[PDB]
Amino acid sequence: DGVGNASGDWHCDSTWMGDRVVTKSTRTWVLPSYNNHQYREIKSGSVDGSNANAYFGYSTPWGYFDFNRFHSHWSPRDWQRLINNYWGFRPRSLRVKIFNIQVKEVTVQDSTTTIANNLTSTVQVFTDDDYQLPYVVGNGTEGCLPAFPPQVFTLPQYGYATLNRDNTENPTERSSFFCLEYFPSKMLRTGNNFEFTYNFEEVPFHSSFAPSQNLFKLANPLVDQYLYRFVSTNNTGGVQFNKNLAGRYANTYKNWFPGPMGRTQGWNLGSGVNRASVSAFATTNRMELEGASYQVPPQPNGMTNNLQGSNTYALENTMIFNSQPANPGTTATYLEGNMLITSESETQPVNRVAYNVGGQMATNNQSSTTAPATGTYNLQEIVPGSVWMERDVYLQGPIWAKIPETGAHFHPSPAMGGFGLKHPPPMMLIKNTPVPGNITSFSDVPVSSFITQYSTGQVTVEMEWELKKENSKRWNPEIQYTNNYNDPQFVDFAPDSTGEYRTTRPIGTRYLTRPL
Amino acid sequence: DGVGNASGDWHCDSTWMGDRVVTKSTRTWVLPSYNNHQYREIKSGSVDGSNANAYFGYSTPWGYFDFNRFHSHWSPRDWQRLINNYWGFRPRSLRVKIFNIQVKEVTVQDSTTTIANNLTSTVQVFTDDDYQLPYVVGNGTEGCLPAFPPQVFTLPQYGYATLNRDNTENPTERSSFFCLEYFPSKMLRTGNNFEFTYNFEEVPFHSSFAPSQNLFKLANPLVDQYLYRFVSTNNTGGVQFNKNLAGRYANTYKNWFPGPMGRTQGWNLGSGVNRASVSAFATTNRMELEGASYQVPPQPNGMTNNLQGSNTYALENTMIFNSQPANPGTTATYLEGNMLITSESETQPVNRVAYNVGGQMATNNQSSTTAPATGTYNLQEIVPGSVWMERDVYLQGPIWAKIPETGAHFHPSPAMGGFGLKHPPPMMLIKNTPVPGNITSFSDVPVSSFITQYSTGQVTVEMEWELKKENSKRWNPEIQYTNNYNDPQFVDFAPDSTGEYRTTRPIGTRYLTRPL
Amino acid sequence: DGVGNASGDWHCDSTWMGDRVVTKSTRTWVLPSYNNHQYREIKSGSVDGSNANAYFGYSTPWGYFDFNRFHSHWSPRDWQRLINNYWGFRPRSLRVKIFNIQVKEVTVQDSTTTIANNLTSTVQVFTDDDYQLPYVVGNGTEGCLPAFPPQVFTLPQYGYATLNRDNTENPTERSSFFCLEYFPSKMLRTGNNFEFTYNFEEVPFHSSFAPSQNLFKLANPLVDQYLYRFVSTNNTGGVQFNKNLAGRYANTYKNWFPGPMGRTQGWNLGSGVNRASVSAFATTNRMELEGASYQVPPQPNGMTNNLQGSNTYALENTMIFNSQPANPGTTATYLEGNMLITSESETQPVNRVAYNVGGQMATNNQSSTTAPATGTYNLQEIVPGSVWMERDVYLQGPIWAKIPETGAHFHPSPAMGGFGLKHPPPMMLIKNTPVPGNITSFSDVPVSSFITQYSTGQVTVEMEWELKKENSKRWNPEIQYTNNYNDPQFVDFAPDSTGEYRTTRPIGTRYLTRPL
Repeated sequence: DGVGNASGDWHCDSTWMGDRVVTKSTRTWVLPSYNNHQYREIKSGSVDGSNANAYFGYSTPWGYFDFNRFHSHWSPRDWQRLINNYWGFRPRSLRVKIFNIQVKEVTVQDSTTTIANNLTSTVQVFTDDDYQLPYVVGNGTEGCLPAFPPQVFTLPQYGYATLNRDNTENPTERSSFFCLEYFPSKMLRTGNNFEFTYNFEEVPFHSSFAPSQNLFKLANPLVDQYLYRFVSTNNTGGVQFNKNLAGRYANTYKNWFPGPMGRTQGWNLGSGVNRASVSAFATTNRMELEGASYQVPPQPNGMTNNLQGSNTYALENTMIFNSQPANPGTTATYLEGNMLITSESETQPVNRVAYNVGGQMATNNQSSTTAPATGTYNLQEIVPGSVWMERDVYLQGPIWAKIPETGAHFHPSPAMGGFGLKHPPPMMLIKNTPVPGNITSFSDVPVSSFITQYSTGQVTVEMEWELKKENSKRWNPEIQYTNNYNDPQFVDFAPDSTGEYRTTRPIGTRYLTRPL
Repeated sequence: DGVGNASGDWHCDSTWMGDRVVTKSTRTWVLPSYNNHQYREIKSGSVDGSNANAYFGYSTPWGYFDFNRFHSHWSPRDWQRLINNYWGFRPRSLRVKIFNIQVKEVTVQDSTTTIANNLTSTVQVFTDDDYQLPYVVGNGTEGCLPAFPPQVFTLPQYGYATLNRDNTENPTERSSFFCLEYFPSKMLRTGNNFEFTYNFEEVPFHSSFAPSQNLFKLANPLVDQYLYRFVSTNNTGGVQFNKNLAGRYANTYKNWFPGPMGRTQGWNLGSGVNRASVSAFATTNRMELEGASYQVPPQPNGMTNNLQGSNTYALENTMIFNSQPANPGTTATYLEGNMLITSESETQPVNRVAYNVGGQMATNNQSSTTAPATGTYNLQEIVPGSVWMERDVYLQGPIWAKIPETGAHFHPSPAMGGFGLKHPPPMMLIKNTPVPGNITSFSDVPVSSFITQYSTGQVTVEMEWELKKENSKRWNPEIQYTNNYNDPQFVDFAPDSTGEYRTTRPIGTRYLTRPL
Repeated sequence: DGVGNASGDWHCDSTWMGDRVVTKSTRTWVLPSYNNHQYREIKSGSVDGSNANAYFGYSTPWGYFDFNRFHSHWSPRDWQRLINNYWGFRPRSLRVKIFNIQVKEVTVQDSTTTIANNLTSTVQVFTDDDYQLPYVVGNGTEGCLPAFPPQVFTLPQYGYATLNRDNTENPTERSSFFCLEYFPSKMLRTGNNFEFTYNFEEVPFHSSFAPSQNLFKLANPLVDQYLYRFVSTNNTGGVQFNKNLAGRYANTYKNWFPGPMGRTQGWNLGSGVNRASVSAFATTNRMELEGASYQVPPQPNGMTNNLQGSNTYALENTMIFNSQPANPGTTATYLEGNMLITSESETQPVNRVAYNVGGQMATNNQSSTTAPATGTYNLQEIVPGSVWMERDVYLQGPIWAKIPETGAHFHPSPAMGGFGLKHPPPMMLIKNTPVPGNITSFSDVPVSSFITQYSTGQVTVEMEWELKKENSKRWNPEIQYTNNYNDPQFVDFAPDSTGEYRTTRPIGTRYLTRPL
């Protein structure tokens, strides 16, 4: 109500209630006045050698809230209690509240910055709940609610890239400009707040279980099939058959088949024997899209890398994360030790690997002059009767994504991971309202001389999750995530001497097992 | 409600109501923004020569309220009316209120500190009422509500020490990190307040009476016992007996026995004849605990020191206090005159002393070649039928303590003194919410450049105490605490020329007597 | 009702319902007619060199049901879901049913055993629910419901050892004989069953959490104590003091102390450097009890062995199990690899170790001719203010035990582990009723010529357990039990090529952590 009255409390709890959990999470944000309160037309040409990077777009003076990562809601213990006890989870509800807003005036006079504040400047927030803006949230960008609650993060500047012309920087006649002050906002002073609720649509549970049984080994090895296989041909042209025996799985008949595949290059981590002095951009997996050719990591769902205890990964197919956040616009060459290299190892009984071929088809029609030839294929798409296992979600990883507004789509699982929503959580845009300076005379040109200012405040996000409870009759103990460290020099998922929150390793979700 | 309206009054009264007393106490506090609003990993090795001092832990940017001393609630007169009229007291209720919060911005520009204030910055308070944090309150640390009401105290920085590995500074896999912004707080501006109530659980009354009768002298010295004692043996092997006479207490049969004991070293105060040039750390009483060996002062309840008018104390077994508060991290070598050396002299009819042996057992089996031998023991633990007298509480001393969350414990009286609570009064954590500076561009690294600020305000604590009234038929006058000073140069428990509140001597609670 | 009608179904399910779980478990048993249907007076002298082993007792023709092990109710997966999610469990109810009884006549004629059956022979069962018999169940003996449900176990023969005279085999006048046919039984034919219910009394939860914080390190390492310690003495006799600093835990004042202790010998497992050619029976920990001296493994609660990653254990203080069951009356010398050696490693922040001393007391009274001496003690019993951590329960370990019917006891936690019940689950005695042979004439001597026969059947036991749910705000992932094997040659807690259920390692219950 007033300036000397808090407009919201710090809620950062987490209440497990049966097959239901709410995870409140309050963080503190800073909004710099981006672009000095005006729109800019940003563009670029063929940088990094490729004309893929040429874009046309607009950068706004708006910041936005991007809590589309799992660590923004889950502590590493509450994540551990999730991934070791439940076979699924999905979001149900969402409740965001921006509160305790305070706006500061920085005045640089005589080499002395003076950060005062006014009780009069406003901050306008709106929520794009009709999806009329480019939804830039679910695309794996920075600027999120941090993993650690007393970290104060800055809000990322809202920009978007529209259509360009002929892979150049120049616009096209179909490229549109969206003014964000053409949306009804809510101008908030230092005693006002912004509540907002959201109910998720029915999405499937994230299948957070490892396969406890191979896909091609679903028959029992005791009784043998009543189906015969072609084995050979005699000295004449006549065919011969044998019974499909019990333990032999390389030749039984199968009901179900693995998912999609596209063969990627396999690179050795760890000890490693790799090719030396490699500039691997011209040999990676491209996917041309009306013009230029784009790298597409990670490749679509239905594959895996890192079989089991193998140092070979498919680095084109994995979700490499960093241990700490980095400076925006860095060119440092990181190594295997610095980065959190994701392994989808557990999904190998269902998914084919990415650094090998899937199988082989026929090449020629046989005759008594022509022996039958085969040939390995590097990519196989959807076949009727396929079954795959989607990409695992991680603590340091995205929660949802938006399906594009095209007419058609197939099986909307995001390739990076998470949930494919049709109407995702709306993008909370926020900016500082501009305050003019010392205008003494009238001029028809708009004001360019504003009071420089930022604004800070807190925000809370209350998620709600529906759990799929574990119902297994497995006898022996399962593998579960544990805090195993051979006398470390530091506690992990906890600060250090400086105060830097330190995450050493990624945390998956497939730890419990389940028979096919 | 608003900034120009006080959100709480100064209550510092004390209302004696029958067998019930409420002691309100308002103080004024200052909260420095510790660690510049971020967590730190603190650690240390084997300092002071001993690997006992090696710890691993975290220091928070939170301050806390620690009113766990008796002088924070009791004036020296209201304490005197307590200790001279009542045989017991225990806490019943508790009511804490933080009010009149105001937060100041210090700006050091051109060698000129300018302490302004904003009406917009918040302060978040929560109360750990589920005991999910390390309860660092009841362990005899500084930073309390002062003994004197117009003293303005600063809030102590909340830190805790978790498990370390192999007596080094390095962490272990079982050492946990608690983020305190993961608790639901209450962000308070300059017009808001924080009320909180608490009801104590049923604890025993503090037995605030001296024994008016010895424990081994509970028979009357007029009639003699109907029980005989072994006295000697004749020139043959035959045993002989005598009757237990009336006045003789060194050989009657006893029903009850003293409490626990561990023999400590006895050091002479006053005039004194002590060992010279002593480095007494290698000769003190250690108690090894999974690794290193810790000094444990004071040793557990059931002993005493300073018999009666003896300059010999057990300095390992007493509660030495200071006359005035000291600078944090001092290495001054204080003397007997500066310090308030506690004497548990009055509990000598029940408790054995600490600088002597308790008794003697048998050493050998006797025969007609072997005379019976004895041997003095230096420590005797709980025996069925024991009775002891717990440590006295003092005006300058702790009120409660928390029992640890292990499965088992025996007789939870804190060795330092006071009340052993299972669910103690919850620890009121409080910090300044961080205000960012002049962030002009987006970066994914968290904000490290905050506006430096502190916040002050008042706090009141209303205790409630249940009294055990004195019901004695003693004829002669009892000893009571009195203001006896042979024409002092200053009034005691009152300020001086500078304005320093001066306490010269400790004040016990056992002044009235009571027969066993 | 009839012989061609099953009198009970196979229930071996396990239903997790909130903070409550029922574990049904059906096994199949065989009852040999022990002693050929008559009582025997069994006795022994000082075998194995020690007169401790001399006993006097009686062996009955009764078998009994002994489901007092945790694997008899918990599959290794249902045990894993318990020990990784809950901070406690205790039994609430019990329901035993003996059903599908069938009794077989073996007839050895002309070197040809012919196992027929009659529909007429009975089997009598009763339940000792007034505790009038010696309760031989809770003492860690064989003959239990197996860990694996399709294992068919035989019922152990009920015997007991009464008082003997002067450590010989001869009886005493106070040694009593209990006839078990003097109890009202229930004679069951092949169409009858025996239902029985039992409600447990309120026992404490098993504290199934590791300490996440040391006992002597409960102060925070940031603020320092308001209590001073004796440090040394100057060149004169005068004492000197220092403040207890913050990080230093070897010299702060403590509120709580570890539990009981008796120093045992420490033997190195693993790589190991041990004494060679050892006959360690004359150097172990004995406890003399009215006559002879008994080994007492494991020593009472409040200690530990195996600090952390140390090959040294206290083999006198641990619960060594076997991988497979063994033949009754074996003398094989097993090794470290064959046996399941229990480690109580996680209870080291609270419990002192068993292969070291606990601390040191004072030895002499100091003076200026006598320096202060100390001395390490090997055993310390209950001290007021103690806190310990009881022995962990295991999957291959006992559930309950009976407190003896003496007048007094202290803290009835069984030293082997589990629950100390005053009225334990009653001992289900069962025997074959005797069937006489071909008696053709009258004689006053009783019949010694019976039809040799055994009887088999199924039994189910339905336990009910109350769970103490995990409520922690820990951030980082906890250590949990997992199925970790570096490509084993066999699945563990599962059969092998022969069909032998193979357990390789013991499973504890303290996996989650909890602050003190």
